[PDB]
Amino acid sequence: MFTINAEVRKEQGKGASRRLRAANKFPAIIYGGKEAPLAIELDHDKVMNMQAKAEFYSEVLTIVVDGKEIKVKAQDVQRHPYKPKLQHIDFVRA
Amino acid sequence: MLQPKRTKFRKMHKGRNRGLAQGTDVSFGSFGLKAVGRGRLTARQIEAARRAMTRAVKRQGKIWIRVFPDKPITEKPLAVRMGKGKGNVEYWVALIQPGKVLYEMDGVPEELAREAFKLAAAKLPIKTTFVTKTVM
Amino acid sequence: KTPPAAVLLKKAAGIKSGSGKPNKDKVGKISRAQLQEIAQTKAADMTGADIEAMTRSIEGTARSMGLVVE
Amino acid sequence: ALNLQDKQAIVAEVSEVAKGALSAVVADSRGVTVDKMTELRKAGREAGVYMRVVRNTLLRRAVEGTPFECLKDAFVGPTLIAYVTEHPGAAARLFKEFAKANAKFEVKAAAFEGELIPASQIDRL
Amino acid sequence: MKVRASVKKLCRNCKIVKRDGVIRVICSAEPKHKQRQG
RNA sequence: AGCCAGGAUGUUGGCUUAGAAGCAGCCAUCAUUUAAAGAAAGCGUAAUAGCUCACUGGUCGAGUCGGCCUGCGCGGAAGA
Ligand SMILES: [Mg+2]
Ligand SMILES: [Mg+2]
Ligand SMILES: [Mg+2]
Ligand SMILES: [Mg+2]
Ligand SMILES: [Zn+2]
Repeated sequence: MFTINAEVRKEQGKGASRRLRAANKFPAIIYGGKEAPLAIELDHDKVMNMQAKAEFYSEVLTIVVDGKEIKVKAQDVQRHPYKPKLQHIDFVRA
Repeated sequence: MLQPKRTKFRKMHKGRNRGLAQGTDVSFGSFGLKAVGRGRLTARQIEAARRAMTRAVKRQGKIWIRVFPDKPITEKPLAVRMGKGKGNVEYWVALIQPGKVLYEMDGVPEELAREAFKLAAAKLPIKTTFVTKTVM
Repeated sequence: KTPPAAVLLKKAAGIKSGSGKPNKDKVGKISRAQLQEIAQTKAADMTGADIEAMTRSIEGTARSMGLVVE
Repeated sequence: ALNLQDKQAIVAEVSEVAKGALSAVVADSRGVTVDKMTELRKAGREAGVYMRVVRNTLLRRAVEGTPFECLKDAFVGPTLIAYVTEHPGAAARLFKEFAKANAKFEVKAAAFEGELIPASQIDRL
Repeated sequence: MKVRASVKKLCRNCKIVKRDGVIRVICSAEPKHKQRQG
């Protein structure tokens, strides 16, 4: 059972995202279900260590946003081309 | 020595090599040798690298080459002025962008593959790194 | 001392020489009774506290030269 | 190397044999071939004697469980312990004839009655 | 004394040590094995 | 990390060889007594012997091991 803490994004787009990644966080998004897609950011190193284990991709995780829990599955992950980093992540509401 | 069996055209424009790679991932084997730098692999270089890592694994496991030298490169010979038409085709290259996976390998332990890819990397003009297959 | 485990396993399996490629080429067979007699002579020569221990060291000397237990 | 659990199991074993044994002789095991030790384990299985070579830090954890707390000072130097579970003594007679015949090691200090018996006076036992 | 740009450990006996702005390899066993970066 | 000590039986494992006894090579790499000791990591012998390692008991008494991502450096670097 993996736990991920996240804040919603006050901004969006290219600039926002590159600043985000240079601050050592990275964008992600949660969609699926009845609700509206929720844009979030994550702490890079936490997620980077968590996704090293197979379970991460096969299992239901919990994302804590504003104290509220959402159960998700990892759908699609974009990785930086030559570096050991993550560009971005899709979580579908489980 | 790799080279297109036939082509629609004999000579080519120099072009530019920009952007990132497609196929930054290991689609076949367990391990792969990915290019972090930027540049050209001549056919010869791909051959030599392949040979090195074939020697190192003693013809066990399986090896793929995910790059191919499809672009022709021309040279004017010695003692020739400029102009009077484009030079003749000397050799072929592959254009390599950061992130491209050059070789892939499996049916061997991790260590041996690291060693092998090191040996092969020695024969290539661009900076490289070792990578592994990931779920998703 | 008592004659080597190898010699007793060579006269037990009815052979002369053991295998050139042990565990690949199987050069003969010895029943557990032969293992126990040979490991009783070798018991007079072994470090074992039990029959099973010495019969196991003679089992090892039986596998190293390529002779099966049957 | 050993897992912590392995060492917990071993401390529980040396403590369990320490609770059922009348006399315990602590003796240096050093400078001895394992054939002389196979012979002392045979002569030790003969007399009902329980022989072991363990870590000394582990030996103070099996000793701390009463009434062996005197032997903590005989655990300086490599330690081979003899527990006689059935009958008392007879490890104290064998360890001296072993130390004399071999002329190896030490045989430092014993324990009986809840007390420590020094190297020279184990001739009592 | 092999003078070259790449210096390595050829065994367990070999020891790499930096003297006076120079990387050196000293072997207690095999003086053949003695290297200097440069 | 150093230092003290052990590093054992089958057995000189089988094949080969004039010899191959952990230590030319080929094959197996089992089991025993064990705190621990590879059918042996290197030296050594005509083959042994012998030196030493893997491993462990002791002493000592508090931090240590090797990767990840990076910043700045060192060598690589010789001409009138
Ligand atoms: Mg811009
Ligand atoms: Mg263009
Ligand atoms: Mg000087
Ligand atoms: Mg130490
Ligand atoms: Zn050396």
